[PDB]
Parts: sequence; structure tokens; C-alpha cells
Amino acid sequence: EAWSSSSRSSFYNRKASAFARELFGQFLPSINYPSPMEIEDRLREEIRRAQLGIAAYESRTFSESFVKVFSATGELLKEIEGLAIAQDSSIKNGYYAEYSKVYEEIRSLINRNNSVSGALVVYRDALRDRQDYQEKAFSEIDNYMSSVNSFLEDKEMAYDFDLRRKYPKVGLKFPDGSWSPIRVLSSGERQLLTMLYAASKMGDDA
Amino acid sequence: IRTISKIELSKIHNRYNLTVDFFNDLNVIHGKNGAGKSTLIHVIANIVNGDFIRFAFLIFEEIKATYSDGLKIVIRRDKIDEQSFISVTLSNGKYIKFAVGEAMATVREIMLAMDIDKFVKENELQKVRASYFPAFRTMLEAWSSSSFYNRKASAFARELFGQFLPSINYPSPMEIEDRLREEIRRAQLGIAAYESRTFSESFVKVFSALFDNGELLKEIEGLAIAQDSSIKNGYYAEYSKVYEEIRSLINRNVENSVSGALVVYRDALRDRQDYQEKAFSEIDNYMSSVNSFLEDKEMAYDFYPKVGLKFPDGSWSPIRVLSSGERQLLTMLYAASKMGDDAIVLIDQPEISLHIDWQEDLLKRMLSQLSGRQIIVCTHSPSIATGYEDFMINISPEFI
Amino acid sequence: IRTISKIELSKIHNRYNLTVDFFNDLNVIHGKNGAGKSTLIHVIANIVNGDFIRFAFLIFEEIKATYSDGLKIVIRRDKIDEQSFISVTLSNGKYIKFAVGEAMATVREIESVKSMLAMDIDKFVKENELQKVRASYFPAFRTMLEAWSSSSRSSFYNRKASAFARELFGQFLPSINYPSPMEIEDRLREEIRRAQLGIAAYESRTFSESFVKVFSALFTGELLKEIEGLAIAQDSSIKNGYYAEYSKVYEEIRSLINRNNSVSGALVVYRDALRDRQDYQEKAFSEIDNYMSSVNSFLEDKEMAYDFDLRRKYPKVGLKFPDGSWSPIRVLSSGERQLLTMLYAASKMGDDAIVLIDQPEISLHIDWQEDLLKRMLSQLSGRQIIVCTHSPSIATGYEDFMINISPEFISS
Amino acid sequence: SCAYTIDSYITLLTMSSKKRLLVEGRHDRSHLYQLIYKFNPASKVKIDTAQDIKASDKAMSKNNRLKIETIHSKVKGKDNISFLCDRAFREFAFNDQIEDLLNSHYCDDSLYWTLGHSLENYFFNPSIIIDAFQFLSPSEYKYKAIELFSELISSSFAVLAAVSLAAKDIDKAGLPAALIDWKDIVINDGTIKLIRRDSYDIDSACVDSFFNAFDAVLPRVIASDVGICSRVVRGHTGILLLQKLFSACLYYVGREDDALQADSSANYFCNLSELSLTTALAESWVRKIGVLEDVYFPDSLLKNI
Ligand SMILES: Nc1ncnc2c1ncn2[C@@H]1O[C@H](COP(=O)(O)OP(=O)(O)OP(=O)(O)O)[C@@H](O)[C@H]1O
Ligand SMILES: Nc1ncnc2c1ncn2[C@@H]1O[C@H](COP(=O)(O)OP(=O)(O)OP(=O)(O)O)[C@@H](O)[C@H]1O
Repeated sequence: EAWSSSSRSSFYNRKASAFARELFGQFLPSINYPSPMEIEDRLREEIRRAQLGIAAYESRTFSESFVKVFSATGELLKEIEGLAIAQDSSIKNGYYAEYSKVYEEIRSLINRNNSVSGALVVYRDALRDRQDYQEKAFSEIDNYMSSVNSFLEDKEMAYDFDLRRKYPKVGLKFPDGSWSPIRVLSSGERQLLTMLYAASKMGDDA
Repeated sequence: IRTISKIELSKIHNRYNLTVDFFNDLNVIHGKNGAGKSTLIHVIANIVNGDFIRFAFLIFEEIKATYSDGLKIVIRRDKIDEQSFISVTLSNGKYIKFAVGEAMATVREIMLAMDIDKFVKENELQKVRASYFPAFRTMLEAWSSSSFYNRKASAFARELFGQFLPSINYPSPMEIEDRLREEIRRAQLGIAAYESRTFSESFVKVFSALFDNGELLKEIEGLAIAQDSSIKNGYYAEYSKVYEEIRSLINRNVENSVSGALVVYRDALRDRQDYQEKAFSEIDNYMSSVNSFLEDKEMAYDFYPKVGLKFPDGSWSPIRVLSSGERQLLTMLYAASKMGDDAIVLIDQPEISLHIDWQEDLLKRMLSQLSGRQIIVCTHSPSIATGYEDFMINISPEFI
Repeated sequence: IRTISKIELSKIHNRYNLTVDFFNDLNVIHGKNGAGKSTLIHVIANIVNGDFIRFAFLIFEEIKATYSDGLKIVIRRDKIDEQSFISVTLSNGKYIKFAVGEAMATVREIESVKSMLAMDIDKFVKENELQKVRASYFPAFRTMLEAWSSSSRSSFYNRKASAFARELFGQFLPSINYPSPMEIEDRLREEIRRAQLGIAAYESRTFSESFVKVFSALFTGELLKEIEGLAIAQDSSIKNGYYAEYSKVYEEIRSLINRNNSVSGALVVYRDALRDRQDYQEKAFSEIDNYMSSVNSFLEDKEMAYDFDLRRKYPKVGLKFPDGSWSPIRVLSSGERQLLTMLYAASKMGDDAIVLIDQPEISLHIDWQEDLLKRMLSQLSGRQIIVCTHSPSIATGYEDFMINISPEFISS
Repeated sequence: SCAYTIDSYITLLTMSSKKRLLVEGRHDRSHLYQLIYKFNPASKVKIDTAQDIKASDKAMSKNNRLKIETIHSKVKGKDNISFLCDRAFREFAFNDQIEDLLNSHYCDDSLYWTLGHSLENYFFNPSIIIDAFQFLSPSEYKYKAIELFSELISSSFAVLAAVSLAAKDIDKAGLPAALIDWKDIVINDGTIKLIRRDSYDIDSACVDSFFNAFDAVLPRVIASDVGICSRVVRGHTGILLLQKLFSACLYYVGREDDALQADSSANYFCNLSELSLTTALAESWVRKIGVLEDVYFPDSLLKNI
């Protein structure tokens, strides 16, 4: 990989396989272990697919909740407040992070003046469904990042998106807040990253 | 903004002089063979891009460039101690004189250019760039497909036609397809964010309608039918089902809150439809401009995103199967689009491989997109310049 | 001779068929964008040159070509057991058939000496006389192509340019056979040398025969004026640039007469010898002067002409300026070079071919476009010219030879 | 210049599959484009101008009508092209009263003539002139000037036609454009009387011949029908004459309030570009089509294409 980086993927490895078979004879198989750039592109594609599924599930959930809500207490508000605080303070909800204000407006609407409890429980169920679908969509990626970040000490692999740039940035995050690409990892960290992605569900069945 | 308004040429190629006065929106240069149309375009492109290091390869005496805002650049080629020196003098009085041989050495190696770009960045001479369409677009596109593309193609073309040739930076069709895919992804993510907003907004809106005191169902039916039959929707397209469920529950059961919820639902449907339309506004405008020219095919998207050509039998084909004239039509329409790069569009011979029915409408469809950019074309065809004879410029150089 | 008359296409790119009927003199082909004009020209150029191995790179079903003399070539692409095969069948029953993978392998071996398939193709086209007429192919990208060629080509030697152009525009593209201006200059020099050598042989024969007729017939005021005019016209011609002393000889002969029947015969055979030499000079330089008069009808501030100097023996061919300067033909602009090549291809000096020009309006001013086809047809070569153009200034005045192309799209 | 010849354009007609229309000038193209886009904003008709077609003949070089007639004659029977010309004073009788021998749009195998003298005669409906002048005015004394102008416009058409006929009798068509000034005009009770000013930049011979022709033609125009009279007025002449007539009525009725302001507004109106006036009249004319039955347009030509 140092020879390759000074000049590859699972499917496009002709020069690396040619160099390896030149060095070690032609019985040597093809170099099928992935590159970190391939891992980064796979992460970005999985994040985009998760976002698309989240949007579709949000549309379906809105449709189902509006169907459920028509033709029809305090603890519900406390649970909804905790859910709103959790979703507001989540990295995945960087595209929309104004749930606690929504909860406060709901509480002020209730507080200024039964059938409202059904709307409360279907709203809580919708928030729970969204939070679970976020975990359902990000289960493979969160499991992979939990496996990776269990080894890294002064950095963590993390994702960050924006409404300024629509390109979610994935790379090394320091506790001081700096962002770095994945190429700044050392040899051992890159080896751990590739071996964990090879054993991950995100990788292809092999 | 800033538009080119005057170009003066003195003893260029030691052969002729030529002063041209421009309009700020459209200029149609025409003239006889060898009149210096292409050389004028090269001088304008090199001046506007700020690539003054090209001027070491041009034999001239003095070149004056005047912009619209009054900024004036005078470029001279002086001779001292049997060495040629290029002198650039602004209207501010700041100037830079550099030797020709050093510029030639930096070209053969590819320091002085760092000083040049420091001078340019200091004086904001790269405020507006220029997109240069050469007369050899087709073979250059065929060569490059067999800004890094800009750099390599610029090097190869300067290898063939001399080093004074400006940087080729028109949008190639592969770049156009890639940028179209990027715009589709941005529109999808904006739609997702809009759904998450209107989700949380509509929850408190329905919650607001708890304590507030016919044709609505038909309008909701029309909106759900339109949204379900929309190509911009590929996922969660079952609004007809929930509409049928809603009308069934209505027919089973009258509260004003039900009507208010219908109002909220109708507003949410039409607002999502409005954001879905406004997110894909630029892409639909560009493809509507393109599909007004193509006869038996249609460039369209259908979502991973797929960008291609629909044929009337429904089959799909890539953009690479298009002809030469259709690819040139795509590039020239993308350069004048709003999603195209803001520059001064310089096209050399736009009539190449174009049927006359497209040549008559090329300038009309480029200017009707309201890009606000300045377009300067050099043409031999009267059908390009028809309907815009007020902007025709006839150049008759004074040969010495 | 043999001229093309009908091209029958079947499912080009599996979507359209085409059938075009041609004229034997001039065919101005126009159509919409993407109609299949360049594809039609490529098909004709591949068929006439006999380069059937190109047809493995086109998706089609059946291609029939009818010529004027009745010879029909039918090319059929079939798919037997997922293996695609090209079968070429002529009208006399002779046929060949090969595999597409075999053709691709042959092309790959060319990318590295004839193959077995190339030898079989050459045997098939030679024994069937499939290469009677050549085909000069002028591509649409020739302006950048000759700049590429002039930075590193001839009709017989265009291997590198054909390989580069087939790399850029696909392997169906025919070989780039159109003449370069260097080839035009070399051919002009050879024609001038051949005309001079024929003139020298004519000088020897006329000298011997005139001496015999003089000596046999040995045992007038108007005649001297006529001989004076002929000697002045002989002295004032560029073709006599190696010897230009006719007026001096005339004055010596007139002084010989003036100082003091049978001499009248010597005078009239002198007039006849001068007339015969002048007419053989016009005949031997007929094609060159006609071609240069066709070219110089377009050029404004220069004219192409030849010059002979007695010290050197290389006849100088090139551009002449009104100030007396001489420049070679490579200092022409792009449009003037296009005029030069497209007028040499329609000349009598060029090879017998079918002139295929794609987009003749490239880099031409509107004044030259109105006269290009007139000056190509005025040389009376007898060619069959097929031009694919978008310019109405090219096609003006020739609406009887205009052919519209409308392919038929088939649904599926 | 960079332009097509007659033969090249005829070949272009053979090659192009669009629906085409050929008119003389660019102003006719702009007006007809507005007319077409009103009925069909997505229409694909392309309008060419004979002004931008080079002619080898010196006489045919600047004779637009001769170019159109030549082209139409050489492609007589084509389907994709229609022609429009200006009738001028053709088919008009000057036998002591103005008589129109056609009284309808001419048609001969996609060759059409304007109903009036030229294309600008469609603008000579009084409502269009009112609307256009009201929209394009100094906005100082517009309402009273428009009211006075509306009074003058009924009888002024006879004066304008007499001026045009006097111009064509001495063949000095452009003479009233620079000879007559708005100050010479006097605003009467619906009529006007262009006094022969003693001082003129032009020579007295032309001025005297012009007034002799005007005097000899004025009773004949008076005896003619008003409706027929509004169509024989020259298109280019009439625009300027109306501009001066409005400058005169504006200064006449606005001087009492402020002579200097009225003079400035009147001179400002007289200094308005002809193109601005024609475009405003064209837009107003387009708007009045279909609203008023008295507004005409080449309906047959639009139907044909
Ligand atoms: N070194 C040179 N490089 C380029 N042009 C030169 C040079 N020396 C002289 N010239 C002349 O400068 C003129 C400019 O050529 P150019 O190609 O720009 O012409 P043009 O007016 O754009 O027309 P066209 O596209 O028909 O050639 C030509 O007449 C050419 O002969
Ligand atoms: N490899 C391919 N696969 C499918 N369709 C193709 C392929 N190559 C070309 N085509 C299509 O077939 C037609 C080929 O026409 P051709 O290349 O001759 O066009 P042209 O005459 O050069 O056109 P233009 O006037 O636009 O320059 C076009 O419709 C083109 O889109």
C-alpha cells in the first residue's frame, strides 16, 4: 500500500496484482483486500442510502400518522421531552435539530387550556419510530464505528454533514474538534480499519 | 458586473492593427478569412482569465483592454538589451515587467507565475473568468474521453496550436453529466431536509388545529395523484392509498377540526410539491432547453440516480451515443445555464456540425435563460446572427 | 466506370434502417442532426475501399450496396450461438463469412504483418475485382488532424493517422486517404517534370522533322508579323524559363532576309514549328494550369504559380505575392488549405476515386462556399462527388442534386 | 458583410423544415413576433427579413419589395413560407376622392399585402394611439392633452393623408419629416392648419412645391371617407406627424398653467425616439386585438401559417 500510495480497490487492482505476482511468482492470487478510499466511498454511499431510506420512512410515517390521528398526559410530555432532547443532541439529525422547540410549543399549546392524549401518544410513537429507524439505518455503520473507535485513542472516526455543503464529511475527529481525512492514520490504524471492514456487514459477502 | 468593453491591438504578429468596441451582453463578430477573429478571442480570454504569461508567446506592440467599470489594462511588449519584456500597467499605476525568456523557461518546465498571480490577486483581476470554446471542440472531446481534464487538454492543444492558446475550460459532456448527478443528489437531500421540517411543523400545526373554531377532498385527490405520478418521487409513493383510507373514514363518519386538518394536509401536500418543483428548477430548465432541440429522443432523469436519454420506445441510452452536433449543443447550452460556471462565454465558430434549424435558435435559447453573462461569438454563418443584427460587429483590420 | 447507386441499411444500432438513391455525378446529402449522414458516408467509404473488417465494429443486420454497373454487395451480420458472424455475399454468388471475434483478434494483431483473415479478405477482394474505384475520404475533424500530423502522412502512408483517428472516433472509421498539401506539391512537381520531359522529346522530334521538311522543300509581310507575335508570346511565357531567346533568333532571321519561293516554305514551317511547340506546351501544362486557375480564382492577395531558373534544376512550386516574394504551400491559412485539398481531389491530376467530403463548410467564408462546388464541377473530372453538408451557401444552385436523409426508427 | 444571397436563401428554404415568414424590415419582424406570441407564446415560426439578404443587382439591393417578389416568384408553390409586403399606395384611386380598389387583404400563393399603406396602418386606430400616448407621456398634463388629442384625431387624419399625398406627388417622401415642425401646427376645434412658416432650413423651392401639392390635394382628401382616409397614410410619416400633433396639443393646452413646463414636455415628446413610440403602439395594438372589433390584423396570414 505504501508502493501504491507513492505512485487500487477490490475490483480495480490490476497494477497491484501485477506487481505482487511479479515479486512473488504467478501462483499468487489477486489482491482483494480493500483500500481505505474504497472504505470511505462505501461509507458515503451507505450514509446516502440510509438518508434516503430515512426520508422515505419519514414520508410513510407522516402519512400513517395523519391517517391515525383523525376520526378519533403529563408523563407523555416528559417522555416526549426526553426524546426531543435526545434527537436534538444527535449527530445524525444535523439536517434538522429543532425538536425541543417543537416540544415546548406543544407544551405551551396544551398548557394554555382526552382526545389530545391520543395525538400525544401517536406523536411519541412517531418520534420513537424515527429514532429506531435512524438506529436501524445506521446499525451497520454504528457497529463498525464502535468497533473501530474502540482502538483509536486520540481520535475517532466520525461523520459530519451540513446544510451549507450537502456532502457529509467522514474522517478523523479529534477531541479538540479538528477534522482530518482517513489518510492521516498510521499503518496499524489502517490495518485495523481494513480488517474490521472486511469482517463487517457493510463489506461484501466473502 | 464587469464586462469587456474595448480591445485595441497594435502590430500583432508584426502585421496588423485592430480596435474593436463591444456590447456588454452579446457580440457577434464576423469577418473574412484570416481577419483575426480567433486571435481576438485568444487575447480576450487570456486577459480576462488573468493568464498574462501567455503574452510572452505573442508578437505585438501594445494591447489595451478596457472593462465596463473603468478598469484599464495596458499590455506592452518592450525590447531592451536584445531581450523582450512584457509590461502590464493598470489604471492604478501598479505595474509589472517580466522577461519573455523566463516565461518560456517556466513553460518548458511545465516562480514568475507566483509573482504574477500575487499581482493579480492583489489587484482583483480575476474577478470574472472566461469560458473559452475553441473551433476544435469535437476532436478535443474525442481525444480527452479516450479541471484536470482542462489542464491536460490545454497542454495538448497548446502543444499543437502554440502556447499562446488560452486554457480550455468549457464544460465537457462528462463533466456535465457528473454535475447533473451532483445537483440531483443535492436536490434529494434538500427534499429530505424539507420533509423533516414539514414533519415536525405539521405535527404542531395539527396540534394547533385541536382547539380552533367536498372540493377539498378533490383537491387532495389531485395533489396525491400528481405526486404519485411524479418522476421526482421514487419512494413512498402510496399517497392514493392513504387518501382512499382518509375518504373512507370520512364517509364512515362533522367537525370543523376535520376540515382544518384537511386544509393542513392539502397545504402540506402542495408545499411539498412546491419544494419538489423548486429543488429541481435548474435541472428541469436545462433539460427543457435541451429537449427543445432534440427531435427523436429526450434527455431525462429517472433515479442511484440515472441521467440519460429516453427514446419514444422507452429505451435508455448513455450520453456517449449522441452525435457531434448534439454534444456541442449540450455543451453550449450548459455554458449559458445558471448551473453553469459564471464567466464570459467565448465561442469560436458555433455553427460547427449544426443544422440551420438549430443555428437559428441557439442564441435565442442561450439568452433566454437570464444568465446575465456576456457572450462573444465569431461565426461564418448568417443564420447564427439572424435576429440579432444589432450586435453584429464587422472587423476590418489595417494590414501593414 | 463504376459509381455507387444504392445503399440499403438494416437496423443500424438496432433502431433505424436507411435507403438512399444516388446520382452518378453529384450528390449533396443533407439532413437533420444525428440523421446518419456521417454513418452513411462511413458505410460507403468502407464498402468502396473493400475494408469489410470495419463492419465488425457496427451493430447492424444487413447492408446491401448497389453500384451503377449492377454489382451488388450484401453484408449480413448474424448471431449464431451467441457468437456473432459477418457474412459478405456478392451478386455473382461469391461470398465470404467470418466471426466478429476473429475480426477483433485480427484488429488486435494489427495493433501489435497480415493475419490469415486479412490475407483471406485481400484474396476475396482481389479475385472478385472489388477495388476498381478508390474512395478519398475527407473527415469532419481534418482541421485538427492535419495540425496533429504536422506536429510529429500521405494517401498511401496514413497508418499512424488512421490509427489515431480510429482510436478517437471508433474502429468503424475508414482509413484517412485524403491528400495532404505535401502530397499535392509532390504530385505537382512530378507532373511538371513529366510535362517538361515530354516537351523535350517533342523538341527533338520536331527539330529532326522540321530539318527534313526544310531540306526537302528547299529543292510574306504578314508572315513576318505573325512570326514576330508568336516569338514574343513564346518569350513571354513562364514555361520558357529555361530558354527565352526566340525574339533574338527572329530578328536575326529577319535581318538575314532583309539583307538580300523556297525560303517562303522555311518561313511557314518556322511559323508552324512555333505554333506546334506552343500548343504542345499548352497541352502538356493543361491540367496544371487549369487546376492553378481554379485555385487562384479564390485566393485574394496571392496566387499559386510555378517558376523555373536556369541555375538550379528544381522547379519551384508555391505561392507568389504581388511584391515578388515566394512562399511554400504550408504558409496558407486553414481555409485556403481546405480549398487546396478539396480542389485537388476533384482535379484530373488526382486518382480515380469517389470523393467523400464531410462538412465542406468548415473554416470557409461565405464567399468561398458559394463557389466551391462550381469550381469542383468545372474541372470536368467525371467523378461522383458525395458531400454531407449543413450549409445552404454550399448547396445553392444544385437543388436537383440534393438528397434528403430521413431514417426510419423502428420500435421494439 | 456576412449575409445570404437570394439563391442561398432559396436553398435554405428547401433545407429547413420550419414554418417561415418573410417581411421587409426588422421592425416588422418585432411587431409580428409580438402578434404571434400573443396567440401562441410557444409558436415556432421563424421570421426572416429581406433587409438582411444581399442582392447582386444594385437596384434590387435596396428594393425590399422587389426582393420579396423575386423570391416568391422563384419558389411559388412551397408550403412552409408565407410572404407579407406593404401595399403602399397601390390599388388606390385619387380621382378627386380617395378610393380603395381592394378594400381587403391581398392573397396570391402565400403572398400578402397589408390592409393599409404599410404595417403601421394597423396602429392608426384612435384607441391604440390614446392608450400608447397616455402610457408614454411626461405625466404633467396628460389627461387634458389626451382629451384634446382625442378631439383632434377625428379630423387630423384628413390632414395627415393630405400631407402624405403631397409628399408622394413631389416624390419627396421624407420631406414632411424634417420640414413640418410641431410649432407650425395650430390646434383648432378638432382640426389643424399647418401655417406656411416664413423661415425654414430647407430651400424655398421644395417648401413652395410641397405647399402647392398640399393645397391641391387637401379638398380631395376632405371629400373622402374617414375610414378609407386612415389607411392611406404612410406608416413612417404618420408616426412622426402624430408625435408632432401631440406635442402641439400638449403645449397648446398646457401652456396656461406653465408655459415653460408645457414647452419642455412638448419638446420632450417631440424628442421621444420613433422606436419607442412604435413599440408602445405595437404593444397597445396587440392588446386591443380581440377586445375591439375595429382593430385589424392579418388574420388570413396567421391562419395560413
Ligand atoms: N504566428 C501566427 N500565428 C497566428 N496567426 C498568424 C501568425 N502570423 C500571421 N498570422 C495571421 O494572423 C491572422 C489571424 O488568423 P486567424 O486564424 O485568427 O484568423 P480568423 O480571422 O480567426 O479566421 P479563420 O478562423 O478563418 O482563420 C491570419 O491571417 C494569419 O495568417
Ligand atoms: N454507438 C452507438 N450506439 C447507438 N446509437 C448510436 C451510436 N453511434 C451513433 N448513434 C446514433 O446514431 C446516429 C448516428 O448518426 P451520425 O453519427 O451519422 O450523425 P451525423 O450525421 O454526424 O449528425 P450531426 O448532423 O448531428 O453531426 C445518431 O442518432 C446517434 O445518436
